[PDB]
Amino acid sequence: KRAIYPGTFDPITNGHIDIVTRATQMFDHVILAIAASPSKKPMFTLEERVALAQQATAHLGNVEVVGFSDLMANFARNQHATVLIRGLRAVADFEYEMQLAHMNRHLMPELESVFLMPSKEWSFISSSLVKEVARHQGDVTHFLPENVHQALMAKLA
Amino acid sequence: QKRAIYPGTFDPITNGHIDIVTRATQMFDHVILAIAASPSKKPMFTLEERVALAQQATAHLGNVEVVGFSDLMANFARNQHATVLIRGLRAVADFEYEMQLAHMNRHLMPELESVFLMPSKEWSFISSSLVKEVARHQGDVTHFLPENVHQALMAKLAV
Amino acid sequence: QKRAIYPGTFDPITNGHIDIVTRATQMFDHVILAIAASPSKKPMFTLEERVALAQQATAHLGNVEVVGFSDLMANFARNQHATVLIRGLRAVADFEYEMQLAHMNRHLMPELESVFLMPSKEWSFISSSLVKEVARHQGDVTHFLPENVHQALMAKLAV
Amino acid sequence: QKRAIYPGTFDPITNGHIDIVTRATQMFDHVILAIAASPSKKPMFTLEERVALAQQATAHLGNVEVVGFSDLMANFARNQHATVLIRGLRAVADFEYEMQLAHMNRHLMPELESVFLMPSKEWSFISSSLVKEVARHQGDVTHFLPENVHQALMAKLAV
Amino acid sequence: KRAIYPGTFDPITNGHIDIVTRATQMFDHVILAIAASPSKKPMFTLEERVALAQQATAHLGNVEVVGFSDLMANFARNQHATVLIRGLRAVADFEYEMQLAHMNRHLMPELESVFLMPSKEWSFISSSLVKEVARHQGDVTHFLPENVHQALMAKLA
Amino acid sequence: KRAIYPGTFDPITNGHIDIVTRATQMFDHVILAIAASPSKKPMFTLEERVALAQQATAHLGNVEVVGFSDLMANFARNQHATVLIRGLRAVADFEYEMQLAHMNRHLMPELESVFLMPSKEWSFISSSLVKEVARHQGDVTHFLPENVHQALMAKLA
Ligand SMILES: C=Cc1cncn1[C@@H]1c2ccccc2C(=O)OC1(C)C
Ligand SMILES: C=Cc1cncn1[C@@H]1c2ccccc2C(=O)OC1(C)C
Ligand SMILES: C=Cc1cncn1[C@@H]1c2ccccc2C(=O)OC1(C)C
Ligand SMILES: [K+]
Ligand SMILES: [K+]
Ligand SMILES: [K+]
Repeated sequence: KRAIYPGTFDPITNGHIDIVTRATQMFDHVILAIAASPSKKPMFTLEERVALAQQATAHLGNVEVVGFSDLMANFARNQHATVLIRGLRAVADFEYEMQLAHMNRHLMPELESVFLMPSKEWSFISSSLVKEVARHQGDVTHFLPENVHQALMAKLA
Repeated sequence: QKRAIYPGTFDPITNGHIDIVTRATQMFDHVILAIAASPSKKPMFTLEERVALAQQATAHLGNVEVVGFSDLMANFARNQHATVLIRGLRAVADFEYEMQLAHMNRHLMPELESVFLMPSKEWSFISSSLVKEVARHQGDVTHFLPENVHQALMAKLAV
Repeated sequence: QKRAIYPGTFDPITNGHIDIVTRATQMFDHVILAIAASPSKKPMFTLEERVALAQQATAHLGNVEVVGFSDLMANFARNQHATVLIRGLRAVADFEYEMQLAHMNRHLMPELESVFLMPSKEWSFISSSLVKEVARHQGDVTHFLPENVHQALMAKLAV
Repeated sequence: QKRAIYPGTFDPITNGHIDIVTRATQMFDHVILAIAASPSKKPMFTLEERVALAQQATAHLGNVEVVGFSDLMANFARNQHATVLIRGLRAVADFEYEMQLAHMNRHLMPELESVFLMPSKEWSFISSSLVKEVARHQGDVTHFLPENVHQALMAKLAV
Repeated sequence: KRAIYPGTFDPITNGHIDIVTRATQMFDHVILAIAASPSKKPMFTLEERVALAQQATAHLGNVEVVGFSDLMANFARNQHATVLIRGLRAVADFEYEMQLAHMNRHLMPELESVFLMPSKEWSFISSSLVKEVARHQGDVTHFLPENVHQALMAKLA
Repeated sequence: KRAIYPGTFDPITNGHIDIVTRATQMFDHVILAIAASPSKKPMFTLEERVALAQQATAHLGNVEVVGFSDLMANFARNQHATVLIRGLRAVADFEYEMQLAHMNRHLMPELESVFLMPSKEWSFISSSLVKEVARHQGDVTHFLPENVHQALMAKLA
């Protein structure tokens, strides 16, 4: 049983770590798939984001971090995944996640989207929010893996 | 080896509910469709009727076990050695209640993980409540129900 | 030639409801304000009282016909040769229920099209429920009701 | 000099409610925790029980006065010379009802300003309703309640 | 009775066709009005979008496709329309549609906004979503008129 | 008792005037704090926005208009404020305001976020909406202070 947790992870946060850890307690192999998402003008390069996530997830034995620029449905097929994992935060993410999952269902009917709910600790953060706080030299230590907080400060210097 | 519970009132089970258990059977080894007595909700069908309707409507699914329960849902999942809790996600108003509910279940049973599945567009606007409402007012609900459930619902409304 | 039905409980009719039918009379040739008995809701006013209050409060509108009905709303719209179904949109929680409702009505009567009108900012936060709640607790609701309806509501609460 | 009222059913008071009054005591000179009888809601605890539980659970707060009231909330705030109306904001479904409610209170008492405080993440998914539901079904609710309230809730459910 | 269905239509989708078809069963003349919307950086030019929509709607006798860069209220007056049609998809579109309709009511009180609900088939697609799927060479045949799908592939080649 | 009403105010609207006026009836001193927000590409410069807001609020004795580019929590501390005021319009603003307030609570626990509700009159406008209407030469007289409407037309000429 193979599941994919896709996202921009720009950068990966403790909310993302929360979700991927719950996915490893539930599925045999989880692929943390980092979308290139160049339309989003990500702060970190795909190679940067893959490196940050690999280091931030190394203590989790059954997580494989991979970058990709493909269509999600094609990449899920090529990875032999039948489960797509997405974290559910708020009502505005939810409605977009539904359009997404229905689109992914259209493109790959046997690829099933499942939504996990993060801990309350991370229920109000996002990559975007942490980055804006860090641009104003605010403390984001609590929201990020050490390697990621270390790298985020270096990139904003 | 992964044991998943899909709990609910199933008053009666609908094609949306069938959609959800069928997707859950494709992900987990054993799925327990747990029918809560929910005496608080004053159900149209008895718990045995709901179990019977749910059993025959899921009978073609090899790894579904239809079971009733009157315990607190977390207390039942613990006793069933279930680690996955299945919930179907319809609209945003379901979402907000599901979130409170899942945080409560996590407090009560941290090792029980709540999982949200998404129904087909076909069933994304029906509920047991609405279907019953339409049938109480002589509206056609055949499209939303298993055949065995449509006959029990028709038979129940004649009297 | 276009026949539109605006159904609801109207328990009692409010200035928000008047806002909606008045905008509907500017778009369609004949508007049927259909008062559902909604015995399920245990209404404060009787169906004849609601019809009477609604008739006089809409009497200045030439193409409004106030009618009661106890059928399923789609069954009534079919028999009235109505092809437009008017619903007033208040807030997002109305929206989610209106969407399920309209998909149900489309299943039951495809040729009946559901249309959503938007009330004035003035009435975008009132409902029959809230107005009644405030008046049961001796609050001023004069601003939200037609004069004839405010007197029936005052008279109904004295006893 | 600023007098603030925090009204509600408090059936029973929870740690979310304590969170809100405690933040309100840090902003306003005197906070009135107003316990509405809400006979409409068929409360689990009597009004005197709710006042007593709320008094001891807030007793460490110097500028909190726990008071019961059966008037319309605006009528009570007027008589208490309160100009700030405290409401706790949980999720989006609370928001939509709070907005209608606050516009109503502004109509009834323009000089009473509604203020929305945000609870801790800890209590952002609990309510009196859900806690009671879990405890009626033999679930652990110790984490969500003041100690004095957990004993009254345990004692109330034994019989 | 004259109604306007305005939008960016970048490009027009089967959801848009759904809504405009329902409007023609309800009103005598419907003007599918394509807003230039240069703030949105549309993928297709206004002339491209007007051509695509004209061809995609030709089988509907009482639809007139027009482009415009005016203020909506002025354009509705100049077209002798008293009805503004908008399709309602999700909760996040809804709140914006309300600010819009109230603004349009302020500018032209007799111009009434009416909201139609698309079929479940199109309740989870958008121009944006289809375009992103097509950028990754995903099948969007089901969501578009043939001429529009044909043109969307050519523009992404 | 010192409260801060922060925002982009690009430009300040009658909804903003509504909220700040309610804050002055409730707190002793209100600081209308204008965030530089260069990520938003504001139409008016920070100096322009501060000038517009000062003039638009001059009749309110206990409002001090200030611009800032700092972290909100640091600026609130430096102004000796313990109250952060935000206006609540719709469900989509609400969820973002929660992530914000929880972030600000993390950074400054004693800085309490409080939400005021504007009048129905301004419950459907935004700086963004007014600006788009003014770009199409639409009447925005009703939504803005005179000095701000006067300046908005000049900037769009
Ligand atoms: C980012 C996560 C994701 C999950 N599902 C799809 N996505 C993306 C997406 C968005 C919208 C349309 C298509 C796609 C797509 O096919 O791939 C993407 C990975 C780029
Ligand atoms: C795109 C559809 C639409 C429907 N109603 C208005 N719009 C647009 C708009 C958005 C926001 C403010 C003003 C306007 C406006 O006046 O015209 C636009 C056509 C550009
Ligand atoms: C604009 C109002 C505001 C209120 N609270 C914070 N903000 C902004 C913000 C957004 C997101 C992350 C950090 C911040 C921040 O620290 O300062 C900003 C002023 C730039
Ligand atoms: K998340
Ligand atoms: K649409
Ligand atoms: K505002």
